[PDB]
Amino acid sequence: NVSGSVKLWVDTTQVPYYKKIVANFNKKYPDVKVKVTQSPNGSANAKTDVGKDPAKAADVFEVANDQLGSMAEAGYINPLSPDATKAVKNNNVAVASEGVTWKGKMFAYPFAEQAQTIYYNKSKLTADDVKTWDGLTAKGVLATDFTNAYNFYPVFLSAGTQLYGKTGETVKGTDVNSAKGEQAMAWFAQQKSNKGVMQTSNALNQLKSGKAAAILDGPWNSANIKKILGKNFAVAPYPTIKLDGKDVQMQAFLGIETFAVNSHASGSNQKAAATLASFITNKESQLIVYDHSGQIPVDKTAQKSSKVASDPVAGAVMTMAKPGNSTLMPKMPQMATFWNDAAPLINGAYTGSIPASQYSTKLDTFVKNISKA
Repeated sequence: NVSGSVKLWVDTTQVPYYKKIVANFNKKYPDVKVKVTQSPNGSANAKTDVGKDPAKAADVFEVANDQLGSMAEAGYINPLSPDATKAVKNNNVAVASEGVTWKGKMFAYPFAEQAQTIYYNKSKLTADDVKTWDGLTAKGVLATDFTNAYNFYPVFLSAGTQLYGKTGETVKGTDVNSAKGEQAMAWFAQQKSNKGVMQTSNALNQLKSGKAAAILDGPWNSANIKKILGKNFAVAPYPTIKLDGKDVQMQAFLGIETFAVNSHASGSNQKAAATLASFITNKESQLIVYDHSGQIPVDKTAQKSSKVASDPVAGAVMTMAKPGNSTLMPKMPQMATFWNDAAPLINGAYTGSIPASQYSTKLDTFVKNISKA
């Protein structure tokens, strides 16, 4: 029987109901003593939080899929056993299992998925309005931010190019320095004169003021947007956009929320740690997490619950999560330079400081920058 003393880092709004999840856990594993604490700087800084001093970090910690490569290559996490891989794969959607996989091996236990969508004031735009970018912008104003590469780099993916290859693990596999790359660049550029697109550093403000009919955002802000828009609150997946003369799904990044085991934590509690991670991301837990936080489960049989299949937000996110509609954010370390260089590239296209004659040159430099050995 599994026993031990384990420390669990979860985020904010979540430590209370994980104790409820732990309360369910400690039924079959009563001898495993859990201390549910807040991760110091959130799950978004997990690699850093665990990194600062691995020995004193929690045994199980919340972390996003875009950090698993860094943390694995730093030696903070051991790969999952074949058996543990079999279970994760058995129970969750494919893109979640692919999400936790780095160099062919799993490094975490997934439980939720996220992806940005459209939120719109439906007294200003109809459901049919928001199916195409151009149709939408012709009727209502969409407030967004072109200095945000999290917002707009996936347009390159919509154009048919790839980020570090199809798997996202190919160092010089980014192929955006081509004619399809320039297409997306020309798309950014046309948005400037689009009288239905407002550049703003706070899109929520323009939705709050009513100067915008729609915004792009992920499910972490849905409740926040509901209170703002009230009766006129509506949500839908990204629209199609026009590239290469044809209409294609506008993509967003896909994120998988997970729990990983600290390989630098106390040895005798490592078996208990795996047990806690495995459990707190199971089918029942995911709906408890959903009940409280609204987060969208990756469990196949949990996504089918009427509670999840009534949620407009869950619907749009799960639709975005389908292949072709989103791409998992790469784990490559070179993403650090990407985040520095993607926004200047995208916004230079939009504002026009990068001219059309220099798209092919500036895309060459970008690929060169982010593909360094």
